[PDB]
Amino acid sequence: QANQKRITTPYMTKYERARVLGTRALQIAMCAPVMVELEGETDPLLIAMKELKARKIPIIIRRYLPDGSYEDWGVDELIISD
Amino acid sequence: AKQDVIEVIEKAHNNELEPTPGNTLRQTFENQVNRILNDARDKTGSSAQK
Amino acid sequence: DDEEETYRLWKIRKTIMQLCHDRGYLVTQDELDQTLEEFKAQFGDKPSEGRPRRTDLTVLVAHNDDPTDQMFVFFPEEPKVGIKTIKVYCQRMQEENITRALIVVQQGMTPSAKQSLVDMAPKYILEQFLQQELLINITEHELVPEHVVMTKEEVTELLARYKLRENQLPRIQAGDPVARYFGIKRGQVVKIIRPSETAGRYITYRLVQ
Amino acid sequence: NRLTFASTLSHLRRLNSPIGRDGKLAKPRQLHNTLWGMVCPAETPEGHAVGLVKNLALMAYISVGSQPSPILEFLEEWSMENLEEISPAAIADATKIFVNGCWVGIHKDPEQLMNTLRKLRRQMDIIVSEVSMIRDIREREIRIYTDAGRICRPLLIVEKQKLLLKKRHIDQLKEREYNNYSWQDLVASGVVEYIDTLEEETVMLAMTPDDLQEKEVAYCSTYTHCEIHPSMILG
Amino acid sequence: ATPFNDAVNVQKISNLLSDYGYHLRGNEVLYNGFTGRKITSQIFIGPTYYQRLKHMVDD
Amino acid sequence: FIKDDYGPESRGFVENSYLAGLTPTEFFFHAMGGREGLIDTAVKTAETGYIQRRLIKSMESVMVKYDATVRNSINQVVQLRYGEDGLAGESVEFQNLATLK
Amino acid sequence: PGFVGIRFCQECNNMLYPKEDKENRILLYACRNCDYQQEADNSCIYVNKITHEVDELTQIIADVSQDPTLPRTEDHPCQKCGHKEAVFFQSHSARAEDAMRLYYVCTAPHCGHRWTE
Amino acid sequence: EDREVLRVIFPTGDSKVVLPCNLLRMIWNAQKIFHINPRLPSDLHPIKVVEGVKELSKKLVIVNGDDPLSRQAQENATLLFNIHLRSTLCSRRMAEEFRLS
Amino acid sequence: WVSMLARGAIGQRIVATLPYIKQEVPIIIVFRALGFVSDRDILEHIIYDFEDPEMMEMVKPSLDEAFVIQEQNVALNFIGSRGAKPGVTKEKRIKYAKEVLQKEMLPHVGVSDFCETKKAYFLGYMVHRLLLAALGRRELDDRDHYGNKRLDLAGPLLAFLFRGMFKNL
Amino acid sequence: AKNVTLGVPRLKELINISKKPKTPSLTVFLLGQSARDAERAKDILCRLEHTTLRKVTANTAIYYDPNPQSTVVAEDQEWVNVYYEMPDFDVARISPWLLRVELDRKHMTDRKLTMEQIAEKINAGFGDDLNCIFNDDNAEKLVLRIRIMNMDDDVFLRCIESNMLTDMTLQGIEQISKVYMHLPQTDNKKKIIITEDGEFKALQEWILETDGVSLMRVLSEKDVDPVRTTSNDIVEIFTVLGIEAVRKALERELYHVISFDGSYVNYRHLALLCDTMTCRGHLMAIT
DNA sequence: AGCGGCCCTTGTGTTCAGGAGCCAGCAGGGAGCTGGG
DNA sequence: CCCAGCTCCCTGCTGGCTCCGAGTGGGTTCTGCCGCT
Ligand SMILES: [Zn+2]
Ligand SMILES: [Zn+2]
Repeated sequence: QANQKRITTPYMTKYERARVLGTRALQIAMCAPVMVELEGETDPLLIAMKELKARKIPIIIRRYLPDGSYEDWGVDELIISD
Repeated sequence: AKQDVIEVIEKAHNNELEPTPGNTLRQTFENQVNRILNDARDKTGSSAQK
Repeated sequence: DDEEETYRLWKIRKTIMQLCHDRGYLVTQDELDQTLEEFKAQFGDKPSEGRPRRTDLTVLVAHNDDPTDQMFVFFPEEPKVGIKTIKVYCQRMQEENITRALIVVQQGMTPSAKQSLVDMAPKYILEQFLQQELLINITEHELVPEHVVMTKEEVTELLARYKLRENQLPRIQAGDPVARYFGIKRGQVVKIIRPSETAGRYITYRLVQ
Repeated sequence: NRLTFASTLSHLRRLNSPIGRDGKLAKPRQLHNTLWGMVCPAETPEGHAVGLVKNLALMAYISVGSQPSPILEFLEEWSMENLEEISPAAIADATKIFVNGCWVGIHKDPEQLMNTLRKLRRQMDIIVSEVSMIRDIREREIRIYTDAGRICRPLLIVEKQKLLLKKRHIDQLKEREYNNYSWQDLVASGVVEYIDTLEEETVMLAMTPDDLQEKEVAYCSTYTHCEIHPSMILG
Repeated sequence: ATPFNDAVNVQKISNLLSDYGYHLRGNEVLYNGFTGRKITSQIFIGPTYYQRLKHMVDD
Repeated sequence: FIKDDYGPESRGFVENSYLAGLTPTEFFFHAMGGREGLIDTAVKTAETGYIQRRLIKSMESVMVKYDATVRNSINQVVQLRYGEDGLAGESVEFQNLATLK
Repeated sequence: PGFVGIRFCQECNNMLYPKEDKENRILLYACRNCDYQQEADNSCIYVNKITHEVDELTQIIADVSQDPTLPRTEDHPCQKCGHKEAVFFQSHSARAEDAMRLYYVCTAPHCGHRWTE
Repeated sequence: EDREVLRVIFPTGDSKVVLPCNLLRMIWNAQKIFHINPRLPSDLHPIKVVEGVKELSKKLVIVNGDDPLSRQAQENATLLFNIHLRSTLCSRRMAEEFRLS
Repeated sequence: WVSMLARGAIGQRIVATLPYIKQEVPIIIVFRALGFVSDRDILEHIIYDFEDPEMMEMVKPSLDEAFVIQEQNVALNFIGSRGAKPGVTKEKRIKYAKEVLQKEMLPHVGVSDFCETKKAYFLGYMVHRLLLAALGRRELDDRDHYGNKRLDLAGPLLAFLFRGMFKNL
Repeated sequence: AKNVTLGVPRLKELINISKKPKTPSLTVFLLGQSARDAERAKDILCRLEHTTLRKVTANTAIYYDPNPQSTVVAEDQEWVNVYYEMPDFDVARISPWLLRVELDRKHMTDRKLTMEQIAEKINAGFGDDLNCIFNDDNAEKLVLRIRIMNMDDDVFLRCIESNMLTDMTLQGIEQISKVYMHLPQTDNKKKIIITEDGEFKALQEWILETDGVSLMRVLSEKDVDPVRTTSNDIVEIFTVLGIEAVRKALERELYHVISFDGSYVNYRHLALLCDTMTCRGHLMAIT
C-alpha cells in the first residue's frame, strides 16, 4: 500500500487508543525507557496516558484492510480526540 | 356506569342492539361495556388527581 | 367477461412498454402512455370474439444503442404453454434473425417448456412472464427502490474502488421479480438507489446469481 | 421444609400439576375460576412453576374415597331402573344416573331423588359427606362420585331464605370442651355440607348472610348455600 | 386485620388514633438526628410486623 | 353470581379502591389479572432469551472495517457505510428539518 | 322444508337408502342389504340449513326451571297459565352469533311453558 | 432543490430526524459565549455565511476519494446533514433570527 | 378416543381410536363387534330421540362408511386387522379383538363377559356427547376445570406401589 | 378493528421468516373516487373478500322432480314454467334429481350479488354438465334450481353440493377470509399530498385491511393503488416485489413492533439486521 | 467364586418436553417422448 | 400418424429431527443383584 495516500481515518479509534495505552503500560511496567518527563507518577497507566497527550509514544498501528493490504499509522500521525 | 351497562344489557337482551361493521354482536356488546367502564375509570381517575 | 379481458391486455401492454423502455429499448412516448380508449380503437374491445386476438398483440422493439438488437413479446392463446409453442416462436425468431423474446402466459408454463428456455440460453435469450404479475409495474411501488443495471466498465471501477471481489457484494436471485423485469442474468451487477432517513440517499450494489 | 411453621403447613398442603415446568402455555398456569375456596389464588411460586405448584385452602378437604356399593343398593331399592332392564325409547325423557363415571341406569322424577339423596348425606346416612351429587338440569345427566382426590370444602346449607346454623348451635360450640360438641355433630345436624368443585356449578352461594336479606331489588332470592367466611379462600 | 371485614376501615382506625394524641392519618413530626432540626414533611411511622429471611449475605 | 350475568361486578369490575378494600369476588378476579402478569413474565424469558441468542450468533462477527464499510467474518459486504451514514448512534440526537413542512 | 329423518327397514331394521324407479319414475327407499323397498312420501332426501335457523325453544326443557342458579323475574308472566315469576337465560348455543337473546320459562309446576320476548 | 429532495425522502410531514450535531444548541451556546445582542445589528457578512457553509460541507468526509464514485457517496452520505446545515446556517436566519457575529 | 373427522368423503365421519390398535376404527364397526348389527339398535344406543333428524343426519356418514360389515364376527376380524398384530388367520384375529373390547375398552364399565350391552350404552353416550358438541347443543369441557381433575394423595399413591410390588412378590 | 400480532411473537416471526404467520393482513389503498366515497369502496372490498356459495346460501334441499312441469314445490311453479315453455337446454339429457338452493337477500345485497352472476359461475366451473336456472330478483325468496345433465345422481348432487359450497368462488380472491374498511385517524396511513402552495395535506381516505395476503392478485385490481399497497407477510413481498422491497418492508414491521410501546431504537440497528437477512438474495432467517 | 444378563409386569403397552418450523421420502398426477399398428 | 405405455419432472403430503433464558445456594440418593458355570 502507498503510504503517501492512506485512505484510513486520520483519528485514532477508541480501540486503537485502548491497546496503545495498554501495550505501552506493560513496557513501562517492564522498566522500559520513558519518553516524556514525570513529576511523581509511578503507575504505568498514568505514564502511558501522558505520553499519548504528549504524542511521544514509539508505536506503529498496522491497520489491516479487508482486501488484505495494511496501513502503518504511527501514534504521532493520528489525531487524538478523547 | 353500572346503570349504563344495565341499559346496554337490556338492549341486547331485547334484540335492540345491532352489531358494528366488522364485529360480532357479542364483540359489540363487550366493546360498548369495556368503553363505558374504561370511561368511568378515566373520569374517576381525573377527579382524584384534581 | 370481455371488458375486463381487454383491460388486462392493455395494462399488460403498458407494463411491457414500461419494461422494454427500462431495459433501454426504443419505445415511442405515444404507446408508452396509451389510454384504454386508444387501445380499443387500435386493437379492439372484443377478445372473446377474436378482435383483438392475443396473436396480434405481438410487440417488436429495437435497442436504442443497437438497432439490430431487437426483442420479441409474444402472447400465446393457450393458458398453459407447452414445448410445441416454444419451438414455434424459436422458429419464428430464427426466420427474422432475432435472439430475444418474451412469453407472457395466461395461466402458467409447463416444466418441460421452462427447461427449453434454459438450453437455448446462449442462442435465444427468451424469458417467461405471467400476465397476472405483469398487470402491475413493481418498480412503481414505494418499497421497490430505483434499480439500475451497471455496465462491465462501471462494475470494474466499483470493484477497484472498494477493493473487493464479486462474491463479496450482496446477492440477488436471478429469479427476482425485479431481475426478471430488467432482464438481468448471472454475473451482472444492479445498482439500487433508495432513500435513507439517516443519510437521505443510499447507493448499494447487488450481484445477480 | 423445616424453616418455619408456615412452610411446613404449606408443604404438607401443597399440590402439583404434572404438566411440566418446560411448558410455555399460559392456559394451565392461569388462575381458573374453580380455584375458589379449594386453593389459594395468591400462594404460588413466581419462578418457572407459576400456577402449576398450588397450595390448598384453609377449609379445603380432599376426599379419601368410598365404595359405591351401598349407594347402588339404595338406588336399586329406589324407583331407579337398571341399564339392561330399560328400553332405549325411555332414555329420551328420562334422566341418566352415573356413579364414579359408570352409567348405572335412569330415572323419571330426579327432583325428589336429589332431595332424598341430599337429605341422606346431611343426616350422615348411608351416603357419606364426601359423596358428591351433581344434577345437571339442562343435560339430564346426574353424576354421583365417590372416588378419592375430589377436592371439596364445607359450606353452610341455606333454607328458602334463611340459614340452618341457628343460635342453639353456636351456644353448643362455645362449650365445646364440656359437651364434646364438635364439627362432626354440626355436619350430622344437616347445617353444613361438603361441596366439591363439580357441584359448585349447580350451587348458588351467598358470600355472607347479608345477601340473604330482603333488598330493594332482589338479585337471586333463591340461594341454596352460604359461605362460612370468604377469607377461607386463602391458603 | 381480617381481609373482608366491613366493621374495620381506614376511617374508624384514624378516629381511634386521634384519641391517644396522635395524627389520625399516622403521620408524625420527626427530628433530624444529625442536627436536631425538624423535618418539613411529617413522616409516617408506626409498628409494622417485619420478617427476616434466611437469605443472608454471609451465606 | 347468577347465570348469564355480563354485568360489571360479575365479569371482574373492581368498583372499590385498594384503600376502601376489595370484596371477595373482586379480590379473586384481581388475582387473575395479576397471575396473568406473572405467567407472562415467567414464560417470555425463554422465548426472549432464545431470540437474544439467535440475533447475536447471526450478527456476532459483523464489524466496521477500516475502510468504513460493514463486513461479516466472510469478508462479504452488508453495508457500504454503517447505518448508510458511517455515524455512531451515541453522538447523534433528534432534530427538526425546517425546509420540509 | 325441515330436515328429513332416516327410514329403517322392516326386515333387518337397517337404514333405507334413496332410489329412483326408472320404469315408474317414482322415488323409492330401498335397503342396501335386503331386498326391501318403500314408496317415499316426502320427495326430499337431503336438507342442509347453512344459516342454522334452529328454534331453540325445542331444545330447551321445562326441567330447567328447577335451577336455583338461574335468574328469576316477575315482569314477564306466563301466557299459558298466568304465572308471574319466570326464569330467563341466554342461548349459549354455538353457531348463533345473536346469542344475547333471552329465553323465558315459567317456574310453575307442570306448566313448563317456554317463549321469547 | 434540497427542499424537494426532502419531500421525496419524507413523503409524510415528519421533520423529526436524527443527526450528529444539534445546530440550534451550538448557535445558542455561541450567543452566550460571545454575548450576542439580538437587538443590535450584526457584523456578519452573508457571503461569509455561504462561503463558510460550502467550505464546511467539504470538510465533512464520510467517504475519502476524489473519484466520481466516491464523491457521489460523500454527497449522498452527508446529504441529509448538508441540507439541515444549509437550512439552519442560512444567510437570512443568521441575520434576523440568530444574529451571530 | 371417539373423534369426528374434519370436513375436508360426503360428510363428517366418526371414528374410534381403541387401545392396543394403531388405526382409527369407525364407531359402527365397534358397535357390531359387540353384537349390535342392526343400525336401528345401534342408533338407539347413540341417539335416544329419533325425532331429532339433525343428529341422525350427522351420524349417517359413519353408517354409510361401514355397511359391508353386518355381522359380529366380521367386525371383530376387521378390528384385529387394523391393529399392529394382524393374525395371519382370521380366527385369532377375532379372538384378539374380543379380549380387547372386553378388557381394554372401557374397563370401568366391566371386564367380564355378557357386559357388551353396558359398553355399547356408554359408547353410545360417548358419541352422543360428541354430536352435541359439534352441533353446539353443549359447551366443550375445560381441561383446567378441577371438577374434571383428581388429587392423588398418599392413599391412592402408595396403593399403586404396593399393588405393583405385591405382584412382584 | 382487527386483531394484529404484536410484541415478541411479531418480532419472532420476522427474524425466523414464517410461511404461515398468525395474523397476516394487507394494507389496500384506493386510487380515485373509491378512496373518497364509501359505496365504491365497498364494491372493491367485495371484489377482494372471498365469497363462497355457503356465505350467501340459507338452506339447500335435494328433491326428486320427475317432470319440471309439475314440480314438487308449489311456490316455484310460476317461474319454472316461464322458463320451460321454450326449450333452452337439452331436456332429454335431464335428471329427475333437483337441487333447490335458497339464498338470503341480506348477504346477497350486502355484496351487490345477483343470481345471474351466480348462474354464470356455476355454468363456468361445471360447464354445461350442470344446468342451472333461477327466478327474477322480485320474489320474496332467492332460489335457483340446479340439475345434472347427461356414483349415482343423488349421491353426485350431494357431492357437488357440499363441494360447490366451499371451492366455488363467486366473488373475491381466495386466501382472504375477511376485509375491514375504515378511515385512518392516524397520519401514517392517510394520503399525504403536496398542495399547490407547498403545504402537507393529510387526506382522510378509505383503506381496506384484509385477513389474508394475496398481492399478485389484489395489486392487479381496478381502483387499487399499485404504489402504496403493501403487506406484513414479508414472504409474499419477496416473491412479488423482490429482495429490496422486503428489506424495507421488514424494517417497517420491526419499527412498528418496537415503536408500538412508545419506545424508540436507532434505524442503523434495524437496517443492519434487515441487511444481514437479505445480503444473500434470499430471506436468511435467524435460525 | 466370577462371568452374563436384564425387572419394566399388557412376552403385546401410553405419552418418559410436548409443540412449533426445516428437510428428506414417497404417492400422486400432468408433459412430453416413442415404438407399435 | 395416432396412441397408450414409459419416462421425466413438479406438487403436495406425510413423517422425522432439532430447538426450547441467565445464574446462584442447599439437600438426598446412588454408583447391581441374581442365575449360571
Ligand atoms: Zn332392510
Ligand atoms: Zn306457566
